[PDB]
Amino acid sequence: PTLPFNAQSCYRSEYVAKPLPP
Amino acid sequence: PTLPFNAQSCYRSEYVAKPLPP
Amino acid sequence: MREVISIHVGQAGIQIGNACWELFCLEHGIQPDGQMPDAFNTFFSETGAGKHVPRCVFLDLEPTVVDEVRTGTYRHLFHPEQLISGKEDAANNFARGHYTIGKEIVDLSLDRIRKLADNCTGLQGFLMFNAVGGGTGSGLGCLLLERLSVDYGKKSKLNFCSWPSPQVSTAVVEPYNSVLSTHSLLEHTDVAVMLDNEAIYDICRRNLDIERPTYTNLNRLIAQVISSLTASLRFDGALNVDVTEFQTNLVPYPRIHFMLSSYAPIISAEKAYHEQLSVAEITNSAFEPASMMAKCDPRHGKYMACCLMYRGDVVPKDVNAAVATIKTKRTIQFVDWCPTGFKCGINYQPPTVVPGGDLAKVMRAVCMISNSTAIAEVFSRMDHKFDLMYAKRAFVHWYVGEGMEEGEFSEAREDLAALEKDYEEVGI
Amino acid sequence: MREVISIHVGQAGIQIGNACWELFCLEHGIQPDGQMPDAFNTFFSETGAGKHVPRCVFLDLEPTVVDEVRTGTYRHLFHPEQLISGKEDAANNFARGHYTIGKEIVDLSLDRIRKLADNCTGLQGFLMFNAVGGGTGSGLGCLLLERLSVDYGKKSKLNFCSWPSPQVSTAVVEPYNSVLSTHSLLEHTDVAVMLDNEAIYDICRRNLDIERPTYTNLNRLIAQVISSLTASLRFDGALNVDVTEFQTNLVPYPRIHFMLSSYAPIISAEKAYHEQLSVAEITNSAFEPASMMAKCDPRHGKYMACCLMYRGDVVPKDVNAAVATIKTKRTIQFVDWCPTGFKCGINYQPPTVVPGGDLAKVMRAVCMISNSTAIAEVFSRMDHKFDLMYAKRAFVHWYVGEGMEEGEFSEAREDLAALEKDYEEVGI
Amino acid sequence: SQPVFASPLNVEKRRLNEERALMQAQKANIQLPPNYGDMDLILFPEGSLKNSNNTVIPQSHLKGKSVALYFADGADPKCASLLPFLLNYYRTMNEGGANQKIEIIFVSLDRDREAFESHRAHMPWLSIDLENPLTEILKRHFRVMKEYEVPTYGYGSRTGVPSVIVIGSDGREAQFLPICSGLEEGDRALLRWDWRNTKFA
Amino acid sequence: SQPVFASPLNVEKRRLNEERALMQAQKANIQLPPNYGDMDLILFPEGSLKNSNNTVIPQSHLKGKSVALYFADGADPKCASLLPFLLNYYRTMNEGGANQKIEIIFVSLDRDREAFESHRAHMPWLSIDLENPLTEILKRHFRVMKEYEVPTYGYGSRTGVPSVIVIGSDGREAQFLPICSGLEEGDRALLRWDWRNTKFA
Amino acid sequence: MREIVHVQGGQCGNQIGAKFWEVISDEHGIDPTGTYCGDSDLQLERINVFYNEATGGRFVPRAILMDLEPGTMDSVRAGPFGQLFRPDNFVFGQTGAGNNWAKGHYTEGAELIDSVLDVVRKEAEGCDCLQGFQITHSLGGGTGSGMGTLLISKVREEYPDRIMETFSVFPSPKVSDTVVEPYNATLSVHQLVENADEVQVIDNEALYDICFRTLKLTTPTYGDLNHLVSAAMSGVTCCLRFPGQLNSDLRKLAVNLIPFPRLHFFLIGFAPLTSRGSQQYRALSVPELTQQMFDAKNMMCASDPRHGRYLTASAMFRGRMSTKEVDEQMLNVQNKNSSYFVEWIPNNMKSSVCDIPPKGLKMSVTFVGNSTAIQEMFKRVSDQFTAMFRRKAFLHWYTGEGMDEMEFTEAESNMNDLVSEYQQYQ
Repeated sequence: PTLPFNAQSCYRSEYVAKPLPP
Repeated sequence: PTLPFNAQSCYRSEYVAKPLPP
Repeated sequence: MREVISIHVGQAGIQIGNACWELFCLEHGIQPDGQMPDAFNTFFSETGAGKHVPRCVFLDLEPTVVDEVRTGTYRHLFHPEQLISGKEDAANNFARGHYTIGKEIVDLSLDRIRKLADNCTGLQGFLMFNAVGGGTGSGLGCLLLERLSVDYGKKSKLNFCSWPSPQVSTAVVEPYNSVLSTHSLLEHTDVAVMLDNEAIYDICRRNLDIERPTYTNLNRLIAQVISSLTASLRFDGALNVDVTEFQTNLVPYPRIHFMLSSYAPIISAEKAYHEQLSVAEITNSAFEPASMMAKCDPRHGKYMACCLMYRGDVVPKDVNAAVATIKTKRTIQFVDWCPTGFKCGINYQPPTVVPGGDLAKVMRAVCMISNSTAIAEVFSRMDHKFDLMYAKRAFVHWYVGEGMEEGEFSEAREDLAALEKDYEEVGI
Repeated sequence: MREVISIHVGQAGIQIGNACWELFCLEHGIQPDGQMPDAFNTFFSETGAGKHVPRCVFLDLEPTVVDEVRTGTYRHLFHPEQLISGKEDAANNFARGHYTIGKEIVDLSLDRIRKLADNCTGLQGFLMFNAVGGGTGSGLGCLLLERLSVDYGKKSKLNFCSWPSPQVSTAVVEPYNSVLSTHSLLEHTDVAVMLDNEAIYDICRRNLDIERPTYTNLNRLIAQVISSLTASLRFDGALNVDVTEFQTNLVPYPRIHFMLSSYAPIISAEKAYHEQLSVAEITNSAFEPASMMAKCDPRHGKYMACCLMYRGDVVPKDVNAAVATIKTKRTIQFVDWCPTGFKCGINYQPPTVVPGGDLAKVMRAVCMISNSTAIAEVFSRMDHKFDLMYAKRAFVHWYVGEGMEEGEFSEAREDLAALEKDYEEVGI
Repeated sequence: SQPVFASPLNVEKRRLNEERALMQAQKANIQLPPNYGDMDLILFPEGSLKNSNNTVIPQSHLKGKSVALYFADGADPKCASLLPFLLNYYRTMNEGGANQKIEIIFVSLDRDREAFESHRAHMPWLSIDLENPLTEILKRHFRVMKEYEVPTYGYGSRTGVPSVIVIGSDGREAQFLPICSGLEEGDRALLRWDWRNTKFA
Repeated sequence: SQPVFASPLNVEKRRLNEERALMQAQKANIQLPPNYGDMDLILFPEGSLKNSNNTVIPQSHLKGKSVALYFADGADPKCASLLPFLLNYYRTMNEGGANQKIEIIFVSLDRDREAFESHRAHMPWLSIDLENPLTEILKRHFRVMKEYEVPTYGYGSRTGVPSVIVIGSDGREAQFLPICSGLEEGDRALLRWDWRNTKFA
Repeated sequence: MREIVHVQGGQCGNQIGAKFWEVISDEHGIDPTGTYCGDSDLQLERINVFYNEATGGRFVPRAILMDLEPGTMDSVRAGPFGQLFRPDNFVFGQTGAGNNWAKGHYTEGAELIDSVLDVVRKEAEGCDCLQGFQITHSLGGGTGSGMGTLLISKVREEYPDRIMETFSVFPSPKVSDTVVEPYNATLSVHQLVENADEVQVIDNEALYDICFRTLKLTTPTYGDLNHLVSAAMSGVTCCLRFPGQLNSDLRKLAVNLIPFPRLHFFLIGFAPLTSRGSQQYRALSVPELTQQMFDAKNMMCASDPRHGRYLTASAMFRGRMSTKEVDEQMLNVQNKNSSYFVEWIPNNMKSSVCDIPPKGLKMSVTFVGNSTAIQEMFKRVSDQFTAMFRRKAFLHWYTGEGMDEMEFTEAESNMNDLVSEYQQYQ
């Protein structure tokens, strides 16, 4: 039996596309 | 006992009729 | 026209530069691809249809830190050979990143640097990012700066150092790494700014009420500091200053170019609701010894020179009053032979914010870069730590047998000893 | 009218030439058949109402490379008599392609080329394509040029030779085939452009990021060198230079007429996204030593002539600045007696992308043909590989027992040694 | 294309807005497909929201307020622990004031209608009915789920239950209050709410 | 006549265009048989394309966007090992952009309906139904097979599973990306996507 | 990129390496067939480190299974996940060294080790630039301890600058399988001190202790024991195979750990470890998890660290976690346990944070400490060895097959000095 992977790297969790200042 | 042939020539796979420039 | 080249060496260099460039792109309002829908030209290069490519190089021998840049959101922001990687890590060894796995990368690094810097002559300088305690951050930090010194003799080289903490280190070889770094740093860099991790740990605890800062929250704060340092070059201001005039107004002697930092206000949405943020108020919090971002308390030192960067809706009359308050006050100590102890600076555009970040919107912030005689403690401490280790030769075999000779440790020891007589003799 | 004739003798010439004849066909808008739905007259002869045929004669003793053209999709482009086939291979034997199976096919090809030359006066020259390492391309080339020199003595002709590399060579008897060919490729050719396969292998790794390129990817990028080279006599230009003005500029002395080649930029679909390709930057990459297409490092030799062919959106006052920076640079070293070191050329409409190819759309390009003393080491290298095997007569009996006399070899090696002494003499 | 690409609200928005661009063009100098900035979205349909009296309120009523989604489960101990502080914060910001500042939408993770009704009876703020599709679309939009039966498209779960997310007009993620997340500020993450700078527009 | 002369899509195209030609001639000095350049074809019929919601979208929508057919099989090792690159690539290209730039239409070689559904549930991009004739039409048109189990008319295998084909409006092959081909740069062949010139028009 | 070639020597090595490919394949998401499943890029980004591609999409381990007996290597093949290894890598032996080190080293092993060096050189040399090896074996057995360490002697000579990490299980203190334990252990170590770049010590007695006292498993078998070694042995290489906020490879580990070239013997620990009943009641956080890390109860060597002093020690954290608590907790140990730490090394501890936890736990720590409490076993098995050697018991099952009298005294002298070296910095 294998289960799905439940972990996300630091880098994607911090650097999400945030809506840009003009 | 004859399995088929599934390999391509260098000429035929590549020197195909290219789209024409204006 | 006029530009500046950013260099990020090591892991700590790459991650700090990630927060720096994320902040820079938002501030000029360019998408992660690189297209906006000559003010920003100091950091980005024009390339075709309204498209902008950053002036940076990412140098590390670890692939596992630079490849997420090549495969992340910011794939097409950076040109592919800007991001340079090796195969094998420096493995916390200064001798690895200087001698063995050194010559493989730095020949490729110079070519990218030269191709980026030979575009518009009259560029301001370089910015170099590294961790002092690291292997490649210390190793390549030596070798890159040697090549840049011999080639562009004419050049201003700022170096941002993530100096190890007094009591929290998370390695054992760092008394070796830091003493061997500062030998190379002394002859090769132009202005060096020291950043301690547990300084930003305890500023984050009291000013932000985060008891779990990760490396992200530290790196956002360093980015806000360096965004305000170069704010004057990128936007207009009442009295602005570029990176060349830092030398004339902070560094009174050749060797004394170690600087401290303090940013104010670093406040959240709970606090910005209740502070007014007057120019007098934020300049008080800037000079506060605990809000210093180096863990070196300036009460037992003498401020040799001091540089302030006001950033926001700041009027000149409030600056003059605020500075005059500070000089009069006798808790801090100005040295007798520097009566004009300050350099003021105003810029108009307010500090930008990262959406979903930890800071709040702020009308006006100050970044203060100081030179003091308090730095005698932060070097004497690592002078001692190195002496316990080198008493009877611990973790010396990692270096001696791996390509450097026994005696570079003793030679770097005397240079750190000479620096103690220098800081000591100045404050008399 | 004015017209130039192309000959492809040997496999290497043919595969390269096979890659020439989509590129010339795409540029002028002709079809696999040969009809469009005065510029193209220099390469295509009018054949009644709108059909065109190329001025190319294919000559190979092997049928297996030329019959595959007759059955191919470009069956109808060529005249059916224009593709000439033999019976038996030269088999890597200079003696075979020149003495025995030579005579049975040469005067058929000379009769074909005579019926192609005599339609129009104002003949420009010849574009012969051959292999130095081979049997056909070395032997049959010499036998071809003997006849052409006899009757058309004072008409120019230029050759493209795929010179053997130091490491990558794909055959064992090629140092024999080199000295023997280069003996007679001195006094029968005016321009001998040397191409090397491992050089293009290096370029394919660092520019295209192709780890596994075949012959056809090399030949596509070789054909771009040819197309840019000739486009001045074919296309409308701002400052154009033709075949008859090359030999005056580039060849200083009677025998020194081997020139290297380089092209810039060589950029795929990933990268044209990110660079602008301004005139100053593309001319710097042209002179970059790893971009040469011979693997012959110009650091250990002094230049004597360069021919830059700008092709695309290029203005003359940017070329002059770009050339000037190259003159001032001291490591690209010019010979003392040649002040007119640069002869530049500009054409209007950019190189054409072969759709679904490897190269991308570029608004401009540079083809660079350089004459330098760097290639002394190339001839000294082949002189060395010849001397090991000749020292005790390996493979000699293949050439001796077939038509030539042992004494042919030593006479050719005095010729190549005399060529070596000429480059040392002209260098100082 | 916020906060993710492969979400049902984004695919539905792209469908409607890009076909509206086609309508415009066919009747007509129009770039295709439209910019994500130029795209306009109707988040809550006419009958998706209801207050404590089960009276429907339109999407337009929420303007000039700081709305936050609250993904909650009935039987989860962490939801049972978080709920009182959220209630305390709700009174202490909405009550002592001349203005309604914040508002909470309730989205369920329960298994049936009965569990949803029993849990929602505790709550004074607005809620979305369980049988409505919009709960499923919103869950997959904000990447909130309890266990990996939901196919994530190579992303991950942003968080698990419970999760409070202050949202915008276009469906963007304004700020993420870390209850049980990367920052792990349980019951104190409520103090990070910037109700000035997060207005529903 | 692109890429091959003898394909079902091309022969049906030719039939329709010459119907139009003869009928126009009969209705009222006109070129017979019509030129390939002047022939026209709508490639995807009115209800062949479905998105992740299983909602049908018309052909006209794909314009302005570089579209790539993805020939894939669920059970195949190489398709399983290629899917994450493509997912990641999809994300990072059409998230951070002025416009949506890429799009992938998935065509399947799975063994049956249920296998196709299980493999299509991982797809955030578009997909053609397995039992549609149009699937087999595109198989024969672009000349893909796992091994020689369909009659080709004198040609050979252009490639095999997995494959991606950037296409154009008229069913032309815009570029081949070399995954399992001569060049063999799979999972790095995706970098070679030229999305300037291969606009759907 | 960077690569490791795995070698399993002996019955204990094969059965401790077989669970290793079970804990690593589940971690990366590989079916027993060898097919990827589970659509996450993270999983497969760094898979070069342990797999070679087979251009049909399948992954095969860089494992070389070496043994002198046909028996237990077939048990690896015939189990689940046994079909993953390439069959060419399986180098059998026919006759088998019967728990004899001299047979395993000098005589029996010699005709076969040239074959193992052929298959191990083909894997190592093949890739771009190699990073190291890892070897799992037993220092009680014959083939595990005989030709397991002859491999080590030869592979170091071939590749001097590349690292070589050994996981060896020591002779048990109290009760002993395989009555010639000290003969095997002392002969193995005396050239494992000078040929293995880092050595990690496991005892089965501590494993029973943990499986009984903390896990409260009713019946620990080698199945449960090897799961524990596998979890810790996957931990040292978290960094290579997954991104991290503060990454640390094997050589970065080595620099930070060994102060002197003599001593590279380490004590492994794992946390958290709770029973199935107690799983949901225990708080999971950084400060609790560093506490379980520095217990004698939790150390996989059954030698009391409180008797001595940690020279330099390392903690490899795995999971979603804040580096501030990964910092301040390690300050807190040196300030609280002032006695168990050597005093001429300020900041003895090393930290690393790895961003992908083991599956189904939010957080996990592995611990590798270099301690002068390891001298307790070095003196103990010296005494067991010097008791037998004086009266020449079981000597001639080593003297018969060409191992003469001098190399036993050489082994004793080259090990008794190791005890005393450790006492010098006590």
